[PDB]
Amino acid sequence: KLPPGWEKAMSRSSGRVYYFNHITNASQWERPSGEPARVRCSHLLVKHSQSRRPSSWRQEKITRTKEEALELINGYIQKIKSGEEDFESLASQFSDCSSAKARGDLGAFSRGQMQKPFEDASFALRTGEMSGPVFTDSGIHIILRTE
Ligand SMILES: Nc1cccc2ncccc12
Ligand SMILES: Nc1cccc2ncccc12
Repeated sequence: KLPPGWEKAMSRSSGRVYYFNHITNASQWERPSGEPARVRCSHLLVKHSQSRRPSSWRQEKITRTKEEALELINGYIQKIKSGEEDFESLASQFSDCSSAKARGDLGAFSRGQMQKPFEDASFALRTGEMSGPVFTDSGIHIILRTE
């Protein structure tokens, strides 16, 4: 019935059904539509004080809490979904990964190369789809599958 990792849920505020993916943390109103050797993704990383390396090109010492980083991620997702901002623009300005300089593009990769929650979300995304918040040892990611 539902593509890999999708479940039905019910909105607390409106009562209408929606769909949630427990691998990508994506959520949407419409019923989801429905593996390759390699996928290509971009990402926006927000680091926090418990990141493996709590430092980035934006900040020599990253001090924000994980909960604060999640709030920032959620705000970026809202602006991307409304069209107020583009993913690529937010990645270049605010991603704590050096890949910010390439609008978040990481290039193409296979299974076994990236951290596992990132890998699993990337491969479960369909081409053009965006994840919700994905947690790794690096921080919290928004992932966009481009190929
Ligand atoms: N909602 C949350 C997000 C991220 C970290 C947290 N830590 C403690 C309690 C709640 C949290
Ligand atoms: N750290 C990085 C990882 C993957 C791709 C990148 N592209 C440009 C700059 C930094 C990158």
